Amino acid sequence: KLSLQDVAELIRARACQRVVVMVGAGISTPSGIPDFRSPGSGLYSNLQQYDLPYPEAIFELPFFFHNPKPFFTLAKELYPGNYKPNVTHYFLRLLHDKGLLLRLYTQNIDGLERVSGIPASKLVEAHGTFASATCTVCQRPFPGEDIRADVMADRVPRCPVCTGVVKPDIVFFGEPLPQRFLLHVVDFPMADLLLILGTSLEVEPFASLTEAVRSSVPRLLINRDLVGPLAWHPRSRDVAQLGDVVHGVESLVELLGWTEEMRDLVQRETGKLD
Amino acid sequence: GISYGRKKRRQRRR
Ligand SMILES: [Zn+2]
Repeated sequence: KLSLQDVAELIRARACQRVVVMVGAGISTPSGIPDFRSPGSGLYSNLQQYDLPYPEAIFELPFFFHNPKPFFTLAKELYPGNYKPNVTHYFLRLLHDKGLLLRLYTQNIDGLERVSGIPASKLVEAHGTFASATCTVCQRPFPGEDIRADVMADRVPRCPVCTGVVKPDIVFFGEPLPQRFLLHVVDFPMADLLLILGTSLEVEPFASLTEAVRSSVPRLLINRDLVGPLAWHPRSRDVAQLGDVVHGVESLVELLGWTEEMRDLVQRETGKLD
Repeated sequence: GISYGRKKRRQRRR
């Protein structure tokens, strides 16, 4: 049974230098990104006007073609420029700068991993991105910038060719993940450490990646609960730092001795985004 | 990939 400091010592001695990371929405809540399932935020109020039978309908294709306005309300909120990366993103940024990051697999669509400075080659946006869009009728591709004006003006973007609805390349339920997700067949056999930050692992096939690392590879989970196949199929080197994600990260950063270097990185990265 | 398919919701909780 390993501890949090044991995983930290392995990283300090470069015993684990091919880390794959799996992150979910829990790492972006500190940035102020609201959970549209609970009242309070202006996003929730702007989504109340639409008769959503359940919050997950916003990522379902049948409801999207019934009424795409709820989705583009979320798209307008999550389009780049509204939110900044938080300390958890920059810890992963520092991990890449020190040459320890093999790949970052994210379920999030806020694009904050790219904003933090992690190159696209190191990133697998497994649930899509707002950086590109596709016409639902004629499959014509579009840069995300070409529909930004319509999205910001609360207009459902239409295809200039066939007038079909142009949908951002966000992976809806029932759709296969982007082709870049197939990098897991190469990355996960190669990983020597698996970090799982801020996710409940309720969505497949992303959740089952935790069991794709080899048997001797430790799996560090920083989350408020023990979730997913880490609870029914735990392994001998599984480490679970239960609690607040940010507190778990800044605890690991302190055990690594990166606290001062991390803060200097954040202030220079945050200020440049102004 | 060994039968990796659509984006789908899981179970076994709550
Ligand atoms: Zn079209």
